[PDB]
Amino acid sequence: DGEELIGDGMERDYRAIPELDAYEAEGLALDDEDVEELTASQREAAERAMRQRDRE
Amino acid sequence: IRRYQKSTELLIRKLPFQRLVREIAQDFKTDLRFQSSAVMALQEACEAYLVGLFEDTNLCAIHAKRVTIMPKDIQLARRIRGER
Amino acid sequence: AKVQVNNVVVLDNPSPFYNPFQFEITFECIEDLSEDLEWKIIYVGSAESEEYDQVLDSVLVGPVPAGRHMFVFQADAPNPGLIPDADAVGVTVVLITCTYRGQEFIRVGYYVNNEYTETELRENPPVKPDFSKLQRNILASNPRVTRFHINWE
Amino acid sequence: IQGITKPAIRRLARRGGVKRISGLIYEETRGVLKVFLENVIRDAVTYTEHAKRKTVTAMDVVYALKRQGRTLYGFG
Repeated sequence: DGEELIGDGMERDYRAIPELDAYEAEGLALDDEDVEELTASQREAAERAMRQRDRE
Repeated sequence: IRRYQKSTELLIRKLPFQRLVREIAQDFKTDLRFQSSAVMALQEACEAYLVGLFEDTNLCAIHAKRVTIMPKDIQLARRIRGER
Repeated sequence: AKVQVNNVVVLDNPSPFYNPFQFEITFECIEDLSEDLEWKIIYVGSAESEEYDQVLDSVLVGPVPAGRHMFVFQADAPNPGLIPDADAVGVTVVLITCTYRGQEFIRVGYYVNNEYTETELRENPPVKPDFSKLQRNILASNPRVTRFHINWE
Repeated sequence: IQGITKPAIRRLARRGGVKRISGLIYEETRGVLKVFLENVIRDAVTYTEHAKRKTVTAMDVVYALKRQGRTLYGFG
């Protein structure tokens, strides 16, 4: 047998913790500026460079 | 008719997940920022991926007439999806 | 995705364990194909090692006209001698994989339930699995269809 | 990989439909998600470099997720 996953304490796992429940500002983008999406050429240039490692 | 009450769901906590992303991303490229929607997309990916993995583990158990799931049922779930 | 599998149908199911695998595959092609499509049928003998996977058949298809194509794939049953006893009776997987230029773009996996069709044998299964009394039941309506983004040149 | 917790693993399993878990599930789930995250991030970050950016977009991830392979239960 293993660990029971349902019963008295099911609600203990689903308690709201507003201090962890939201993303931190640090590490993220500074502003809401428009940012370029990869061109199809850079998309390919990327995927070829990634296939490089796969080989070793 | 039955009306549903609406509520956000909780799989993995957000702040810990963001710190986890930062950790890993640091090793690939230092001084690198994430858009909130990008981290969220990464989280949505992980969470649905692991939930699906467990769905396989659930189906493996019910037909095999078991109650407890094992790391081997996860290994199978991983295999049917392609990774070695 | 230049080639897209529209459907797979499981033909003799459930069946005796030793019965050959019968699938009906419908795929779609946006344009004519320069290289061949390679379809593999693989039985995962054990989740513990890739060593125990048995390639039951491999078919090469080409050249491919554009449009909806339909064919019937039939591979022989896996060798019971190579299947670790622990995994033999109970749930395992069969994979149908297709590669283009040796690159897998689609994997269709099925969970496979091996079980004795007699009550007495279910109450007390033998220490060594008896494959001739085993039913193979492919959980057909629950496939694991995984698509990978590969180079099409 | 302390980011993901034992409570988290349970939450994921419950939505998965699971009723009981072995002790070894926690250690295992962690190893699996470690690989999965390392892979998707690695690719998304390369995408960002190739676009000459230091701000990662949702599309960087969207593109990296197509690369890892997505599964659906049935055909279309």
